[PDB]
Amino acid sequence: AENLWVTVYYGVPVWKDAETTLFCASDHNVWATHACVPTDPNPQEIHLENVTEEFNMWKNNMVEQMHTDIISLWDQSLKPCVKLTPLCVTLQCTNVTNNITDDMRGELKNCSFNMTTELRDKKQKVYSLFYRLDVVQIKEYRLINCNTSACTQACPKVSFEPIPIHYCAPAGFAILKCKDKKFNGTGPCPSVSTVQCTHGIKPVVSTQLLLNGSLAEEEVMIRSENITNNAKNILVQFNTPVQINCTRPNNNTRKSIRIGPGQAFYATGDIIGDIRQAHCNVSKATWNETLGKVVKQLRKHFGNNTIIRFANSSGGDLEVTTHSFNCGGEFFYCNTSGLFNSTWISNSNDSITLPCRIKQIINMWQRIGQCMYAPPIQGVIRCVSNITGLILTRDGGSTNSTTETFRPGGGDMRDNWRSELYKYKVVKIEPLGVAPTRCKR
Amino acid sequence: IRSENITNNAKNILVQFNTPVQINCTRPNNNTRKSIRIGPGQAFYATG
Amino acid sequence: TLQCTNVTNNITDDMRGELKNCSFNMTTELRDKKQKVYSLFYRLDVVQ
Ligand SMILES: *[C@@H]1O[C@H](CO)[C@@H](O[C@@H]2O[C@H](CO)[C@@H](O[C@@H]3O[C@H](CO)[C@@H](O)[C@H](O[C@H]4O[C@H](CO)[C@@H](O)[C@H](O)[C@@H]4O[C@H]4O[C@H](CO)[C@@H](O)[C@H](O)[C@@H]4O)[C@@H]3O)[C@H](O)[C@H]2NC(C)=O)[C@H](O)[C@H]1NC(C)=O
Ligand SMILES: *[C@@H]1O[C@H](CO)[C@@H](O[C@@H]2O[C@H](CO)[C@@H](O)[C@H](O)[C@H]2NC(C)=O)[C@H](O)[C@H]1NC(C)=O
Ligand SMILES: *[C@@H]1O[C@H](CO)[C@@H](O[C@@H]2O[C@H](CO)[C@@H](O)[C@H](O)[C@H]2NC(C)=O)[C@H](O)[C@H]1NC(C)=O
Ligand SMILES: *[C@@H]1O[C@H](CO)[C@@H](O[C@@H]2O[C@H](CO)[C@@H](O)[C@H](O)[C@H]2NC(C)=O)[C@H](O)[C@H]1NC(C)=O
Ligand SMILES: *[C@@H]1O[C@H](CO)[C@@H](O[C@@H]2O[C@H](CO)[C@@H](O)[C@H](O)[C@H]2NC(C)=O)[C@H](O)[C@H]1NC(C)=O
Ligand SMILES: *[C@@H]1O[C@H](CO)[C@@H](O[C@@H]2O[C@H](CO)[C@@H](O)[C@H](O)[C@H]2NC(C)=O)[C@H](O)[C@H]1NC(C)=O
Ligand SMILES: *[C@@H]1O[C@H](CO)[C@@H](O[C@@H]2O[C@H](CO)[C@@H](O)[C@H](O)[C@H]2NC(C)=O)[C@H](O)[C@H]1NC(C)=O
Ligand SMILES: *[C@@H]1O[C@H](CO)[C@@H](O[C@@H]2O[C@H](CO)[C@@H](O)[C@H](O)[C@H]2NC(C)=O)[C@H](O)[C@H]1NC(C)=O
Ligand SMILES: *[C@@H]1O[C@H](CO)[C@@H](O[C@@H]2O[C@H](CO)[C@@H](O)[C@H](O)[C@H]2NC(C)=O)[C@H](O)[C@H]1NC(C)=O
Ligand SMILES: *[C@@H]1O[C@H](CO)[C@@H](O[C@@H]2O[C@H](CO)[C@@H](O)[C@H](O)[C@H]2NC(C)=O)[C@H](O)[C@H]1NC(C)=O
Ligand SMILES: *[C@@H]1O[C@H](CO)[C@@H](O)[C@H](O)[C@H]1NC(C)=O
Ligand SMILES: *[C@@H]1O[C@H](CO)[C@@H](O)[C@H](O)[C@H]1NC(C)=O
Ligand SMILES: *[C@@H]1O[C@H](CO)[C@@H](O)[C@H](O)[C@H]1NC(C)=O
Ligand SMILES: *[C@@H]1O[C@H](CO)[C@@H](O)[C@H](O)[C@H]1NC(C)=O
Ligand SMILES: *[C@@H]1O[C@H](CO)[C@@H](O)[C@H](O)[C@H]1NC(C)=O
Ligand SMILES: *[C@@H]1O[C@H](CO)[C@@H](O)[C@H](O)[C@H]1NC(C)=O
Ligand SMILES: *[C@@H]1O[C@H](CO)[C@@H](O)[C@H](O)[C@H]1NC(C)=O
Ligand SMILES: *[C@@H]1O[C@H](CO)[C@@H](O)[C@H](O)[C@H]1NC(C)=O
Ligand SMILES: *[C@@H]1O[C@H](CO)[C@@H](O)[C@H](O)[C@H]1NC(C)=O
Ligand SMILES: *[C@@H]1O[C@H](CO)[C@@H](O)[C@H](O)[C@H]1NC(C)=O
Repeated sequence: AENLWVTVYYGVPVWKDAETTLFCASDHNVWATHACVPTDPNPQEIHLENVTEEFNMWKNNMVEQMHTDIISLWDQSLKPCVKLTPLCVTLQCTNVTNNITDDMRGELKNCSFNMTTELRDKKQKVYSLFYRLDVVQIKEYRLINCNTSACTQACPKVSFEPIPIHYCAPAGFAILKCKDKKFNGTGPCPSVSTVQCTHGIKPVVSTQLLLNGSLAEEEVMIRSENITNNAKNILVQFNTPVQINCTRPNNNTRKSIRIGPGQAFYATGDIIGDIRQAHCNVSKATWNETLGKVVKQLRKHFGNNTIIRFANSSGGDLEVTTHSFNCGGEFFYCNTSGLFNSTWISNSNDSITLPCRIKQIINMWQRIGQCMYAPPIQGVIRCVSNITGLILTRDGGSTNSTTETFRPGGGDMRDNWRSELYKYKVVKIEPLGVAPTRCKR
Repeated sequence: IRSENITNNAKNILVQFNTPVQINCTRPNNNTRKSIRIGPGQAFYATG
Repeated sequence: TLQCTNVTNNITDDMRGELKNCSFNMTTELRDKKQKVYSLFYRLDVVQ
């Protein structure tokens, strides 16, 4: 005695987890914003009441899409640049000993070599100042990348500065944002909203320290796909940024050598004045209190009476064993030994100085056979950044001892994107629905 | 037997079998491949 | 330019001059260096 019939409803607010291709939006640069949709002056956020959604930062396809887009943009920006195939020549290198400190012992090589000119039948004897990490002995030396692939000198006019990027979904798709503070990136989120696209995310390439990122608005956040598994990288998000001041104080000189028709190689001529190591400075008290916050947050996961130890990176490439980043076109690799060096037991104005080594030959992503040569930057360089998080790895894990050791980690830039896209997911709207109603056609 | 125009000798005749004929093709030389670095990240594979 | 000789070691009567042992100069990873190498080419692949 029901006499119910099918009734079709179009425009129903129902969605399903889906993977699609988000497009860029933003307000010469490597991150090509000239192909991005203009961002709306007043973006609209729809706050969904009574909606609880399942989120998982460690299986988000947005991270993979961002990784692919960033790699593609990096490749695109380098295509219309000079290829330094002639640079693979025998180098007559001597030690740069004019006005050097004891920490720059043999770190710079004054290398003279023959080079091609615009005329095919003429050669020019030139010289350049290379870094010890960029050359390898065969007094005779050759560039490190010569036995793997030819390097592409980045065009100098293109800037490496991160620019915020918004990832907006196509029609029929929505971006659900988890507004729940204290959210650890996985599980039900009861405070949900719909956004045309996220906040402006800057693609900051850094290892062992998340830089110029977002800050937790409540407290330090510890996130891990499986915290009990030591193989999983722990993402730490700060609530108070730690100011870091990184400088190369050498007054570098950039000379230009015509290596062919319309092709210029930018060499380091001579350093004006004293030569001393590039470095970074981090406030000691701020770092200590941030580490205390991280320790008391980790105690929730690893017990209240455990010993929390911070030590050096285990080993590997220079990219991962050191805080690797870019500061105004020059690629720094900083020995973060004064930061993660302490033990914590449950119970003024100086700063930690991290020495840094500069590199010109760069393999940014974990790829072999695709290298980039950074042209030298004219003059001293200084840059100030916010440390907003960490990429830690837990050492050991056996139950014999009651101490937990965390070491800096990185290498894979997907984690860097994951720390910004943790509170976002993509869904596809299913407007069609069928329901029972007493109405009959 | 198939042909666009069988009477025209210029047209190729396509013959399709019903019983395949097994053919065994071999190069019995124990060739040695060596690699010569001809440039940065470029290898030429020669017969040693 | 290839300096080619006849491959005559342990060859049959049906392989008379079918393989050429050719030595030549070649580029290396370093632009200012050359390497003397050799390879076994086929008679159909080289011309005097
Ligand atoms: C985190 O964010 C902070 C703040 O945004 C970042 O710190 C800023 O970093 C930028 C870039 O390093 C820096 O801007 C530079 O300031 C210099 C001093 O004023 C300028 O000289 C420099 O301009 C040159 O470079 C630009 C490209 O980078 C060119 O567009 C410009 O024309 C200049 O280029 C000329 O001069 C150079 C040098 O002589 C020469 O080689 C060229 O051929 C050309 O002749 C930049 O504008 C900010 O000053 C920094 N701000 C602060 C507060 O520190 C920090 O880097 C971010 N962290 C990370 C990891 O990204
Ligand atoms: C690197 O080497 C070059 C050449 O070996 C040096 O250039 C010479 O500088 C002196 C001055 O001290 C001049 O008298 C010479 O004529 C220069 N030679 C050439 C070919 O330019 C250069 O000074 C060295 N730089 C460093 C930092 O050691
Ligand atoms: C640039 O090329 C010249 C010429 O090839 C080099 O000078 C030669 O050096 C070799 C030793 O390696 C000598 O046997 C030759 O007699 C030299 N010839 C001349 C004309 O000088 C020179 O050494 C090269 N420079 C660099 C930096 O590699
Ligand atoms: C480093 O962190 C400080 C503090 O979080 C940032 O200063 C804030 O900048 C925003 C601009 O978007 C302002 O709205 C806030 O009022 C500022 N707060 C304070 C306390 O100054 C600073 O911009 C950050 N710098 C970088 C490079 O990320
Ligand atoms: C990092 O800190 C060091 C000190 O630990 C700074 O070195 C001082 O720099 C000032 C320049 O303003 C000089 O006047 C002092 O003589 C230096 N002292 C020492 C002991 O080196 C360094 O300048 C700081 N660098 C940055 C980028 O902040
Ligand atoms: C972390 O600290 C340890 C020691 O405190 C460093 O080990 C040193 O490594 C250098 C280079 O291999 C050696 O010359 C020293 O003798 C080592 N010291 C000791 C006490 O063994 C380790 O290199 C540091 N980690 C990083 C990434 O720099
Ligand atoms: C990072 O810094 C630490 C601290 O200076 C380095 O460890 C030092 O290594 C030297 C070897 O040149 C030893 O003489 C010191 O005794 C070590 N000090 C300590 C406290 O262990 C470490 O080698 C640096 N990392 C790299 C890769 O050089
Ligand atoms: C093709 O046929 C010839 C003979 O018709 C084969 O030559 C024989 O190969 C076997 C190897 O199993 C030897 O034991 C004989 O001594 C060979 N006899 C002669 C006269 O050559 C040849 O192996 C066959 N090849 C293939 C690929 O089937
Ligand atoms: C092709 O020619 C090369 C060189 O002309 C031969 O290599 C030589 O082999 C002999 C052994 O019989 C060695 O003593 C020489 O030192 C080798 N020379 C070089 C430059 O490698 C090679 O054996 C020849 N191969 C054939 C099939 O004829
Ligand atoms: C590789 O190059 C060298 C040098 O160009 C060649 O040796 C020369 O051969 C010519 C004859 O063609 C002589 O006139 C020269 O005197 C030789 N010079 C030297 C330094 O040996 C050699 O023949 C080349 N090899 C091949 C296989 O072509
Ligand atoms: C250059 O200096 C380094 C370290 O001081 C030393 O190992 C090397 O032998 C020196 N090379 C010279 C003097 O050619
Ligand atoms: C290039 O040379 C370095 C040191 O000379 C070596 O470690 C590396 O394995 C070499 N790479 C290749 C592809 O030969
Ligand atoms: C923190 O992550 C764990 C991982 O399983 C999850 O069970 C828990 O619900 C998360 N925290 C909150 C407050 O949801
Ligand atoms: C986490 O990793 C441990 C091994 O270290 C494993 O026993 C456990 O089942 C994992 N947990 C999940 C939820 O996968
Ligand atoms: C670097 O050297 C140039 C040329 O002598 C000079 O004009 C400039 O002021 C110097 N800069 C610094 C920071 O010493
Ligand atoms: C970094 O530089 C700023 C000035 O730009 C200064 O106020 C701050 O104290 C410095 N911090 C450190 C740790 O050197
Ligand atoms: C690490 O801390 C210890 C104090 O236990 C100190 O002796 C050592 O010099 C520190 N090392 C660095 C690189 O700061
Ligand atoms: C086939 O070829 C013959 C010879 O050229 C010609 O006479 C005949 O018309 C052709 N048949 C057809 C269907 O075109
Ligand atoms: C070819 O030569 C290699 C090296 O001498 C040997 O290991 C292999 O067994 C040989 N193969 C044949 C089919 O003779
Ligand atoms: C190599 O052999 C072929 C055929 O046997 C012959 O025509 C040619 O003249 C020979 N070349 C030599 C011996 O240089």
